[PDB]
Amino acid sequence: QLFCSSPKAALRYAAVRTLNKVAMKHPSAVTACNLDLENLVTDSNRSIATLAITTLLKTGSESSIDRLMKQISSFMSEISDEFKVVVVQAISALCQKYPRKHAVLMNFLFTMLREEGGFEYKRAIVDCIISIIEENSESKETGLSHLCEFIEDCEFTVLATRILHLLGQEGPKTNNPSKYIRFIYNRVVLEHEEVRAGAVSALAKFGAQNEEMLPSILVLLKRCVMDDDNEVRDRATFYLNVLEQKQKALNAGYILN
Amino acid sequence: DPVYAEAYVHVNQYDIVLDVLVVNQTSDTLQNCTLELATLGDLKLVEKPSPLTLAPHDFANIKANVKVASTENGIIFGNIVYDVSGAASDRNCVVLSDIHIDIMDYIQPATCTDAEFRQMWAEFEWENKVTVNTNMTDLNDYLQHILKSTNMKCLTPEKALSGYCGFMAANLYARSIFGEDALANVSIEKPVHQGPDAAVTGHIRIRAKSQGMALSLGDKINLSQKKTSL
Amino acid sequence: TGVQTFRRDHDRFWVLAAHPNLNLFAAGHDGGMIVFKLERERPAYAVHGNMLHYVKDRFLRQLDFNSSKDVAVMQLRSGSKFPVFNMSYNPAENAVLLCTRASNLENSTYDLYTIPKDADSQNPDAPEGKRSSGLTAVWVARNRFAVLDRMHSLLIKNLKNEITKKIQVPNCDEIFYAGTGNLLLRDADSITLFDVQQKRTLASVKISKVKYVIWSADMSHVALLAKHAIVICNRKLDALCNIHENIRVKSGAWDESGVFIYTTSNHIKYAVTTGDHGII
Amino acid sequence: LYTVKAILILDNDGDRLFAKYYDDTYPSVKEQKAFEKNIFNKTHRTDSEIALLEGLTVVYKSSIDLYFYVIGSSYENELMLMAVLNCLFDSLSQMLRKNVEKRALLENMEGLFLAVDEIVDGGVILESDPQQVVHRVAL
Repeated sequence: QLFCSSPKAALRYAAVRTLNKVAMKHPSAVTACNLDLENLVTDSNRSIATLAITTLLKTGSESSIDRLMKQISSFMSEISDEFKVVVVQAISALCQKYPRKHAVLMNFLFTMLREEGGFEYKRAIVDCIISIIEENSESKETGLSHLCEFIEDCEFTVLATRILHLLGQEGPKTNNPSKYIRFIYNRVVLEHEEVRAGAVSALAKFGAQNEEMLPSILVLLKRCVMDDDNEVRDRATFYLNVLEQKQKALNAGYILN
Repeated sequence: DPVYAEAYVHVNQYDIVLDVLVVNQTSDTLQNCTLELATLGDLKLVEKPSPLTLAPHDFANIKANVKVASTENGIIFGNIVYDVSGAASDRNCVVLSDIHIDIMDYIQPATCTDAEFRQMWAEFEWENKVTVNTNMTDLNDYLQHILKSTNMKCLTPEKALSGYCGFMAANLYARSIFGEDALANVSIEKPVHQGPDAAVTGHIRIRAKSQGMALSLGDKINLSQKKTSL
Repeated sequence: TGVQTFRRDHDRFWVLAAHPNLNLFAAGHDGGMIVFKLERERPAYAVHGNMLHYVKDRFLRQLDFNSSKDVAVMQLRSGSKFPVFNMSYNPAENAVLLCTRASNLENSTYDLYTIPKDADSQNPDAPEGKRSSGLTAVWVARNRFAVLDRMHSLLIKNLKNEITKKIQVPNCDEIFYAGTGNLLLRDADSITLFDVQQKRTLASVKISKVKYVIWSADMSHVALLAKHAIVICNRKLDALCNIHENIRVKSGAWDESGVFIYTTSNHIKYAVTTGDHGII
Repeated sequence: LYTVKAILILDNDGDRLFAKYYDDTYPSVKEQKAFEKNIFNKTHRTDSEIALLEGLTVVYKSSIDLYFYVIGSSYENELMLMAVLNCLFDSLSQMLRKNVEKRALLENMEGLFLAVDEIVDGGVILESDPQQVVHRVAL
């Protein structure tokens, strides 16, 4: 291991990923730190960069060291053998070991993710979001809180599409209504007939279910918030008109499915 | 010292004017030191009552007009060192840097077409935000208070309802005395029994060209936001 | 003797200096230079008739009254001088209790001194002079229990008297190992009230300190210090008003319980009385 | 082992002046270029100690004038694999008395060609050392 441990066989990287599998046994694990530390340290050799992500991963890590690394990464990731790709792979692994779970990490990560950024996070996001859903994460209030905020000022319409769709289903099973509303309004706030539109669509699963306060008000709201701009007008009118057209209880049932 | 000089600033209409009491409760028009002029920011200090006696047991009003539209000095937030000198019946004096020079006031409200606005909102110097969350009031009275305090604009309502909740995001715009336009969208919960608002957890998104003033503005407003022991 | 070597670059220098103002201290080099500033940010006190006692953050005495430009109070009640862990009035217009050799040790010395005449260590014979060993001595709430450290950890000190030097291991209760607080706050973020042993809280109130609680002279001031901010209470938590300023340096004063003096430039002001506010 | 997807000697203008898809199952001269593009553009004369693309081994090299590509699968160890790649530079160098150049390339292709078939033939590397060759060849 040691012998290889500097690109004798730049081969060594692959192995840790699976070929020579690692998920350890407890004292055994402690022993592993040094080797990973060499790669982690070296930061070079395409073969090295990859190695850093697998070794570290497989063996796992303490919180603390991560911290040091976050800075290291800050420079590193952009190109440092074209770190970004290895990293996205690494990242895909990150989303998996913590896909909205160790949410504190998820958030730390989140802050960092957005932050270290470039832009290249977005790609990652496609995975990350997916991970969070896989868990069906429960520190959403927070998780969501970070997402919501950051995304707002972390942009990209495209992300929104995906997330929207998901969110679209979820609504009042996870409550926190005022906040969630609070968000929702914001999401719409943005221009784009299109951006605006999603908040209403997500809402249908939601509305229908209602939450810790919603049905009365649910009825009140569509009224309170209303829009022209023709086809944007139309969207308000139509949803309404559609609304207009079925007993809203029935309405909800057919449409939702 | 007998000579006690007390002074504060009065800014009376553009003009930041210096109230000075030099009271020379001195035992004589004690000799006085020295003072120096300077370019300032979009202001320049510009007057000194000439004499340098510290007339006995005597009280005096020393006025400094400042010139309020010129003298660029880019020492932001002011806080620039200033001198009153020890140069005559005086061994020392006060050298001071100012503090007390803040924004909330400066900017005036200013206005926009909403579509264009949105487009713009996004478009602007994104780079600053601060959060609203926490107070002592509803954002009716609270909002009004803040508004008046900064002398700045919220551009437009949609009736959705700043009342039943609202679940309203308020867009604010202002233009200042040396002309920066600053844009906000703050999106906010809003007071109402067991519905929502006695905090916010609304985010104040601040755009002003330099982040440094801009964020600082978000702060400044943050100071503004509430009402407590300065 | 060579204490220690300190390394921080510059393999090339020719000057060192300590101020003859003594303000600051600095070291000069080829590659460049550094200035460092000293403070025992915030530092200990005692009151005796119409006189203030200080223990320097930086700077010597200034332990009451003045005469020309600035005067560090040099008296037989040496305040800002010694190697302080803690200083507390042992009320008398004639007594103080003082820990010296400060710091972390197993334990330090405290030599408690008489205002009539302090000493290197005052008399163990005298009970306004006593010294013994002990690391720190600290106030705690519901006012007569005290903490003494006389092990490098939690001794409780409790006496009716505040000419007090009492030793009490009972109330051993770590879960916070020897550190700093003064109505108990190993950054409790609360002032927590107790007796002389207990393994069950009487109670804690959530409020906070400069890491000192200010008593109106002796040991009963509901006027509170907070590190930045200070709060005015009457005795115990009654938040009367709460002070804040934002200069991370100075002070404001109470005459007794909550008499609010504030300093205001070249003007010195009473923040408030009866329904009044004034520049004296 | 019927393992060469192609071995290409590419210019570093993304051009290819040699390609043999020893083995192939994807096509298009275009797609070949495209495929080429993503990776080449990306590696851009830069190479890596190792590179894996597609779970597949990419051993590629650069010269001082030319870019060497071999595509294979990460499913067959570097050391050998490289050895062939090594063999490619070296013999050409010695024999010719000169290694690859753009110039060299331009004057005549053939020798490369001659060599290539000998060394490798499809997805099976028949050989990877010069000497045998050196005697064997006499052109």
